[PDB]
Parts: sequence; structure tokens; C-alpha cells
Amino acid sequence: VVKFSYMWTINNFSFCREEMGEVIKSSTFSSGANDKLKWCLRVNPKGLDEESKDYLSLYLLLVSCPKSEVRAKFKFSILNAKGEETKAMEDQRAYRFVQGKDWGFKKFIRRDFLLDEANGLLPDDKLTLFCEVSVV
Amino acid sequence: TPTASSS
Repeated sequence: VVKFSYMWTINNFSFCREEMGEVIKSSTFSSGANDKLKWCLRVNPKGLDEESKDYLSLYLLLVSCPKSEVRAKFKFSILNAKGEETKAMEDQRAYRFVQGKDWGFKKFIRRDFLLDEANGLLPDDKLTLFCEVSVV
Repeated sequence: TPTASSS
């Protein structure tokens, strides 16, 4: 049982919204030991769905793994301008991951709530996502 | 936990 985290700062969230496509991937982060398994984050600005069109979708993708499957629990959260966690989403259940398989939330955060300056979620037009993974 | 999905 290994636990690690990864912070993803997306620059020019609104400024380069159209250059971001239907989906954009993040850099690959390891187990915190850099030995066997590699993950990355996959976010959908539009949600590519009718029910989640007003939402931003966030996923945890398993890039490479030595074994056949990997069971892991994940937790997504947004870091506000003062570094604090907000709008956290997670499932107490663990999920099976295979090379090229991903798990996440289609409706993770409302775009309206995200772009609202009152929530202080986009300082310097940067969206800072936080992910914590617990491999079993 | 109910709320989760994949691609």
C-alpha cells in the first residue's frame, strides 16, 4: 500500500481554452518511488456529453504498469488561491486499473462555478488540480 | 461509492 500525490497547474485556463482540445493530458507522475508504475491526469473542459456539458471532467489514467492490473483509490481536489483544498471528490471504493484504462468523474466541477471570480479558483488564470492516489 | 465512471 503506497500513497502519493500530484499537483497539476494548468496555465492560461481561459486564455488558451480553444487551444486545449476536446481533452488534454498532464505530465506523467510515478508511484513516489519511480520504479514500476506511471499515472497521469486527463481532464475534459467541455465534458463531451449532454449531461455534463456544463461540467469539467477529471480522470486518473494509468499509463504503464508491470502487473496485469492495479487496484488504487484516488481523490481529486482543487487548490484555491491560498493553497487550500476545495471541491473535493472521491470514492471510498478502490478501482481496477489496466494499461490504458482510466477512472474519474464526468461531472467534477461546474464550469460556471469554476470561472466565477468569487470562488478564487483561477488566480493568474491558472487552474491548480490536486490528486492523491493510494495503490493497493 | 456510487459516483464514478470511465472513458
